[PDB]
Amino acid sequence: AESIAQPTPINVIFPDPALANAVKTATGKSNVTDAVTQADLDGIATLSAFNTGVTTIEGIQYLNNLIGLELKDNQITDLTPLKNLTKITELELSGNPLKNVSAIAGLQSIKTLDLTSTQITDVTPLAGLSNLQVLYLDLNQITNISPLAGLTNLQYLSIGNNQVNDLTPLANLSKLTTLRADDNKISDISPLASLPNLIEVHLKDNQISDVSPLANLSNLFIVTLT
Repeated sequence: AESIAQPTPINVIFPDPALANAVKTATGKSNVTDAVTQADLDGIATLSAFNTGVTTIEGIQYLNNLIGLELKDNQITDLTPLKNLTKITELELSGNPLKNVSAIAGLQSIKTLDLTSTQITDVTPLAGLSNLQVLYLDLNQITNISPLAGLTNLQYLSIGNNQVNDLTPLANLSKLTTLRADDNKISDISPLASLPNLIEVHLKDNQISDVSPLANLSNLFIVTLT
């Protein structure tokens, strides 16, 4: 567990004013210049700073018991302060210019991960996130899904607006109920025949000729194509 040395002002620990403002609210303090103890930081379960101009998450390392982090539509480039967090289950980083997600590979506790529009090309760091249930990878430039093959707890996978051409890595994800994959380079959907719990399959703007692998899936509410 990580710990501040003494009582420190919130805007020293969290140099980003937007994130400072969110910790001020989460700790019940009056001003970002007010002091917090490590106990105040250890009582933050969830932190939300959606669309507030956050550019750095320095200070987050002290939030030992953080469970949910909602940081959609900010301008965060460095995820290093998250590295050693051990209880985060919900991480929402949609819209941030991440470029890669190497820094999250150790976050084994993550159940829900949103990496929509993060300018990523590669999901190799996700292979160790064995507890992942909900994954959004939409609006990136991802080609290879091989690193997801061991993510056997996945129920919801969204990979729309990428450059994916092979669904073979999805063959063992037997808990999947939703696959959203509009606007990719998919032509063979044979892998989906071994996914019996599929309810919703979105496959618009792909290059699919043969829908036989869907014929035996008995829980299917909708498949979409163009």
